[PDB]
Amino acid sequence: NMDVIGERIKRIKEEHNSTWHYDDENPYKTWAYHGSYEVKMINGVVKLLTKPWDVVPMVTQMAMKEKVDTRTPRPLPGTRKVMEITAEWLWRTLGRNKRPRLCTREEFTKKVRTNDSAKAAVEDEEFWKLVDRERELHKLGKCGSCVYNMSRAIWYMWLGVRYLEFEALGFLNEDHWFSRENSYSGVEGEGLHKLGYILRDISKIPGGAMYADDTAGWDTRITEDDLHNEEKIIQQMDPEHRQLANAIFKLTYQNKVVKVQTVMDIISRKDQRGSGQVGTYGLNTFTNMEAQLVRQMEGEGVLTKADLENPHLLEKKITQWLETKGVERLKRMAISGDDCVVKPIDDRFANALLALNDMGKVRKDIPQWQPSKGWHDWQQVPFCSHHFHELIMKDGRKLVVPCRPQDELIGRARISQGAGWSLRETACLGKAYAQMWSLMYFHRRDLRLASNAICSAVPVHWVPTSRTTWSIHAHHQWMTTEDMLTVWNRVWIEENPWMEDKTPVTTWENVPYLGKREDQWCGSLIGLTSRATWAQNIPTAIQQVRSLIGNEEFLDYM
Ligand SMILES: COc1ccc(CC(=O)O)cc1-c1cccs1
Ligand SMILES: [Zn+2]
Ligand SMILES: [Zn+2]
Repeated sequence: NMDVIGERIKRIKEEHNSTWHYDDENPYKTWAYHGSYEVKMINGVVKLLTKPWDVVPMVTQMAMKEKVDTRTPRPLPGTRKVMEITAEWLWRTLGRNKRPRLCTREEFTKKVRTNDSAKAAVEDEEFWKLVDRERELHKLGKCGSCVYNMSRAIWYMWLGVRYLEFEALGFLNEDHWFSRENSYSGVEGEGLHKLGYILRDISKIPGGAMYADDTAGWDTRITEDDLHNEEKIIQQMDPEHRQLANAIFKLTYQNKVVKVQTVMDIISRKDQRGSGQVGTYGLNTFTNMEAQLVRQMEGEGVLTKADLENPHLLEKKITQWLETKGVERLKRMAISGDDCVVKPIDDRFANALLALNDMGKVRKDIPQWQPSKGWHDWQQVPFCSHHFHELIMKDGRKLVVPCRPQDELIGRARISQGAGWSLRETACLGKAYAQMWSLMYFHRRDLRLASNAICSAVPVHWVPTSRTTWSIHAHHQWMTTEDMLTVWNRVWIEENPWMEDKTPVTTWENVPYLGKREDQWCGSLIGLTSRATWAQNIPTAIQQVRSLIGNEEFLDYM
């Protein structure tokens, strides 16, 4: 407990003797509580061009820690042994070609410069002076200011913890440890437009149905034994790397210290996965790959109830399975953090639930012991909030495209993140959404129409700025004034490894749509008269946005 978190606790209070106090009205039942202190937007351009959706309930809803405060029961001793054998094998596999290394002040600085007031911090030497100071503590096995959150220079300590963590564990991302070529199951770096193609290739593998069980609150199901297993990566590091990462793991993951927001409460605990942390996506991916391997082993009858209970379980048959089949079983999977698709060798997997529940990874909204439902059509599998469609172009070439319910797309575009922003900033975010729809959702009739209308309305030379999304699967090819059909050709033809025939597409009329039925099943208002009204009267509202923006130069895109 206190030897490891105390310095961090003693600090923040001593700073906040202004308003520091205990409370017996704190609602913390499984996190340790230490104390507290007092401390205390619609996009008009897109809205006007999406009138029929003013109505729509999901659109109205988007414009407008009960599950975190639990304990996860400790996995059985056989489970713990299997997790351990499998983690060591996975890490050795992931490191077969790459070596871990430290990341640098320069790498991190160049990252900040191309992604929120931190830029001001990374051009101050005194920021790096505090990093150096905290790093020296870390090397001694201590920690002075690395705390998690759920113009006061408070912000330097926080950004400094993130650099320190990036320095010690960023190589998992920076060097693509979970790319599909290195990890087999991973998809990091692929981007949304490739995930569908990956699922289709998984469908070609012989075996059972395709399963996509999502976990109830994955980050809260990360156990002390999972953290122990994630940490075995340090055995592959150079001694000076090993020191700093051991520091991150022991003192920032296996022992966190948090603030929640009128009062701010500061709180600690020894398991679960922290909110922000740079290592969160890679370590979730790693542990999901492990858990699904273990579930496949159970599926194949390699692991039984008695094995999970057994404190003296023999390694040899786990090792053998892993050594002779592990890589093949990884190739049946697409795993991105807590998102997984698994195509097991048969459907016994659907009822292989002993090890999955015992490791804590309890599926959401299903009784613990009901068999999983798998899909026999890869186009029905959900993954990373999407499903994916095979489309036949007029020239007979096939695209695989991402799709999700249309009101979610329109409802996100209709929201401006932040107040005070000027019409030009609001027009430019709309263009970013409009052009993202051009690149990824061009196959949705209404979104290609709305996209054209928004781009008809904002100056053709204005550059879209600020992100449409934080997803790790987004490459933001739409943040540009390059012609969108040229980007479209680059993304879907030129750089498309699943597109053999490189013949460019010269017109949007040869960019296909979903079939009409499927378009309507996935939310289209096509066929509704109010949609046909909107479509007829769209040049009017375009003109109205032009006349408020001013006498800039516009292009028509209808
Ligand atoms: C997996 O890709 C996503 C998942 C979720 C979301 C919604 C959101 O996070 O804002 C967007 C995306 C992407 C849109 C465009 C390229 S990725
Ligand atoms: Zn620290
Ligand atoms: Zn769809």
